[PDB]
Amino acid sequence: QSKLGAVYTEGGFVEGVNKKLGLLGDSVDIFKGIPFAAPTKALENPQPHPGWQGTLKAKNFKKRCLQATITQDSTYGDEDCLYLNIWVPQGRKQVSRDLPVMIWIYGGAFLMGSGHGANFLNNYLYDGEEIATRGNVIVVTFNYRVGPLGFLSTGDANLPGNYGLRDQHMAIAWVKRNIAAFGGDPDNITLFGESAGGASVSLQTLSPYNKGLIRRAISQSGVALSPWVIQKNPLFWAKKVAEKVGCPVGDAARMAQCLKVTDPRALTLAYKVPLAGLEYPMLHYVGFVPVIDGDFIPDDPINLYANAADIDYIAGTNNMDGHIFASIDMPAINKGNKKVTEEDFYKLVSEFTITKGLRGAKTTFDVYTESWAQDPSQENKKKTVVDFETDVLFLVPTEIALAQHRANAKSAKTYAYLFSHPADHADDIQYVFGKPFATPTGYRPQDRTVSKAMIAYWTNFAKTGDPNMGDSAVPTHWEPYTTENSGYLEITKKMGSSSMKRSLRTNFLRYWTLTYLALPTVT
Ligand code: NA
Ligand SMILES: [Zn+2]
Ligand SMILES: [Zn+2]
Ligand SMILES: [Zn+2]
Ligand SMILES: [Zn+2]
Ligand SMILES: [Zn+2]
Ligand SMILES: [Zn+2]
Ligand SMILES: [Zn+2]
Ligand SMILES: [Zn+2]
Ligand SMILES: [Zn+2]
Ligand SMILES: [Zn+2]
Repeated sequence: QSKLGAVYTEGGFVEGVNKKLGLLGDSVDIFKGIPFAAPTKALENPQPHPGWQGTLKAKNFKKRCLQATITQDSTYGDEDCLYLNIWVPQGRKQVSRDLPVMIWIYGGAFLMGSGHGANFLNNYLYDGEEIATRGNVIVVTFNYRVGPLGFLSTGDANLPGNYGLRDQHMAIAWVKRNIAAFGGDPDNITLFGESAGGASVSLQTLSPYNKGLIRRAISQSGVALSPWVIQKNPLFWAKKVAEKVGCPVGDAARMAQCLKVTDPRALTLAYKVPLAGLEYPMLHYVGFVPVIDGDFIPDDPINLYANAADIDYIAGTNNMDGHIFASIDMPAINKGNKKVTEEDFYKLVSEFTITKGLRGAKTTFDVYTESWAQDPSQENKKKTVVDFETDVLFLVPTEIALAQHRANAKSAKTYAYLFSHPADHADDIQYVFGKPFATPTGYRPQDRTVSKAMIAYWTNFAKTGDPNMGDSAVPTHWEPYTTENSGYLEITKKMGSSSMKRSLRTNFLRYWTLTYLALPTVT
């Protein structure tokens, strides 16, 4: 009476696990490995999964979709990978009903990842138990196709691309049809995701495929407008893979058919992204990502925001989201005894600004190095490189998306955040998922303070669209974003009234959105 038992879904009965929590009757029902789509076929759209007889034991995580290992010398996963997982919190009196539902989309540059995430201190990163039980929401995680198998495209009808985005959509659609049986409110689905998953969340809100499916969304460190999201020249990347696996490149239709019948592991390992000794910035080697296909993504994402007019929206970034990419593009910021120079930074800036030529490289270099005269230290110079990467890859796109969402809003509310701390300890996913509570030996009291606050805001927002209103108290009133106030919440280990701030790096935003765009394009 106080737990689910066998659950009736469209595909048949599903049985998970009940885990007692605390001493007084609370618990959580855990389902792992529920199929939401058929075994995949290489470079084909996802299809319904056939029903089953009897009761499916949803007891263990299922295989991720085929992807390269981090060494890039081998693969793991499987073509049969479109599975999802569900945590349902339970009180001590009766079974939960009408709960908000949060669907997580993982990141990993569209190239890697799974619904459970990295395992550390005997705990998977995306284990939904802490969010579910602390915020009284249902949490869903799931796998989607990544790499060439997720995103290879010719930019035309021969190989339209976006397979991995369709997989995400199929999991959302399944949740809408089925989650009420688990005690969820299907009218109240919130998507949330980080990095590539934040851009995915964004793209899902913009696609007409999701009309009437999504109530709210949270983009963490990535939006559809980030420069690494849309591949402008997919046929170049598809030809590269075709040459490497022995397919002819002259006819796009014959090339597409040959790629579809190539060993999926050879497609996956065809291109290795190099991380050392690179001619262009790390961005340039981001290949197998979403495309504008005229279908799932009907137009450039910037023109699609009418589709999210009634989707409440949080978007924010991490203080040093650009750090990883800065480290690759300028290794000197790692070694304490190696100098970043004006010449190194000019070069990096010029690569990012080539469509605006010499004039665009200089205006950008000059604005970012203005502070170097009075503060020429390496601490300031290296922080400038990180800020530059954070700005162009994450912060500026996120601010443009916030503005477009606010400008197209009907009933939708808009919220902005900046996360600042002190995987790296600086990353916000582990606090969103409550790892400082799930594995407390790895974390300090301040970490559990940060995590407690983020879960309160995230799950209040899921319940009501208002991060200040719900089952949890919050430390700072989070003011909805408008163009007038341009307010963002600064999330740190000590929050109070002054944590609600405004005009985040506004001179740099204005530089990129007005000054830099007002420059002539060069060829
Ligand atoms: Na757990
Ligand atoms: Zn199956
Ligand atoms: Zn696994
Ligand atoms: Zn297989
Ligand atoms: Zn009801
Ligand atoms: Zn659909
Ligand atoms: Zn490039
Ligand atoms: Zn160049
Ligand atoms: Zn992150
Ligand atoms: Zn900490
Ligand atoms: Zn207010």
